[PDB]
Amino acid sequence: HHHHHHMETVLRGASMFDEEHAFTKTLRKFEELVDEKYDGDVTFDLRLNGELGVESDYVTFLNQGVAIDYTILAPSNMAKFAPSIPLMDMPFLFRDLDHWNAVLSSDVLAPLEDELLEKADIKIVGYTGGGTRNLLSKQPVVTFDDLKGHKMRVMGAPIQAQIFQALTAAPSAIAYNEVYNAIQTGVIAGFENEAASIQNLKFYEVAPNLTLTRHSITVRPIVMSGKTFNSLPADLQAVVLEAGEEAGAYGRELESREDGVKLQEMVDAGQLTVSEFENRDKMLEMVKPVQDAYAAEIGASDLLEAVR
Ligand SMILES: O=C(O)[C@H]1O[C@H](O)[C@@H](O)[C@@H](O)[C@H]1O
Repeated sequence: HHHHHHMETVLRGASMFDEEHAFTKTLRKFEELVDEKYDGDVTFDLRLNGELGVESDYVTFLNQGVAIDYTILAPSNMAKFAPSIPLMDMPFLFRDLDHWNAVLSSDVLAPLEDELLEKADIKIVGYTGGGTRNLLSKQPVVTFDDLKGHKMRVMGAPIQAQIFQALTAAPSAIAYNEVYNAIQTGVIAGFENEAASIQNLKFYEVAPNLTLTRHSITVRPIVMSGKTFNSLPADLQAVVLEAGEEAGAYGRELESREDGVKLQEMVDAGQLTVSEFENRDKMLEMVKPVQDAYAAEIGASDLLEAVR
């Protein structure tokens, strides 16, 4: 029972997925690297398979500085606590993987890290991600006529609903752990997600039709509560940042390399039908005003212009 006050230091982690998903692998890598680097003793207890909830639960736990110490979070699942952070990977921000890489390789997102720590008391310790989010639906959704009034789940950050509303869909902010049933019972027609999570959680079972809208390339901060991070001894803080950086690099090389491979696995297995979206590039035009407006609202117009 008895731990070190800031025998061992115990850091609790959470993942929504099993051991086969890139996020869980990234968190394992993080734990491995802290152990390698820290001339000291630390114990990690990673709770998998969504045993501790989903990201909307995790972010409140980290803000409170209890329950869990570290995890990975989507920017658009953190909007309640830091309204600017969804800019980090909002839909249609990145042109392609090269663009996305040029961002994560810089320190250009620093202002958003700073806001998250100041407003939400959550410390970014590295970046994973690299999945490409596409529409996944019960029936094919392949034209703007199909998309008009298309009922779909979005994450809760305002920008997600605003983007898909601009594309003429009917977005709904439904909990991630309720999506499968909401589709299966016809409440919504689909959602949007990247290959690795679709495969790992078997969302193809209810939504077999994937449309290549390629509307987000994920940026997924590895996060520790500010309360825990700031409590750690100074040498361990520095190790956590180095470990986090390297683990993020590992995770995003991994997920980005596997994304197309996993789409093909699901096609080959007869689990997904993959379709292009007709006149997809018209989406870029339609989405600009919403993007510009959001950046202006949060006072990040200069930061957005840079990224583009
Ligand atoms: O849509 C979600 O809430 C989740 O989708 C995937 O599992 C991940 O990208 C996760 O971070 C979150 O975005």
